[PDB]
Amino acid sequence: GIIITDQSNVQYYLSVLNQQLPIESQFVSKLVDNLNAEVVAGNIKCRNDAVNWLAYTYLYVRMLASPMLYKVPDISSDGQLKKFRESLVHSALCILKEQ
Amino acid sequence: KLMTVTKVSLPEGSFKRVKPQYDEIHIPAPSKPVIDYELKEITSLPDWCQEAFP
Repeated sequence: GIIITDQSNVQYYLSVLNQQLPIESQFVSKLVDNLNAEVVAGNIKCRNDAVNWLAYTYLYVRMLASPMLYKVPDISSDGQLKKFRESLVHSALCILKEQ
Repeated sequence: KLMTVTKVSLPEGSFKRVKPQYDEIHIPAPSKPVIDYELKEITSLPDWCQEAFP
């Protein structure tokens, strides 16, 4: 197993090669469309429902794990993302409404 | 060529080489497994199941 590269970033690459960087959710983007689909399917009638749904997603799990990087306000107030999730949902539903 | 105590040693990792053109590094093979198990044979299965691996 070989790589050809610049010597500077190799240092960065070395860590990666040790399989270190984990799976980290990209549901930020695909949140919206998915949410829309769910709505269409005919069950998400409230933002509470949406929040509940989101809990089953890996994004939520990721947030719970290591929040701050994922745009997160604070853990003490939310506890289990019960405001953050809402915020996300709200964001989704304004844009969706507009379209 | 020579090797030095460097970043992410492990220290199971054990190679370094050099040139004035490019600084060339090698790494040995990943470790082979410790065995505290039975390599599960096929005959231990039920009858139909042994056509999993024909």
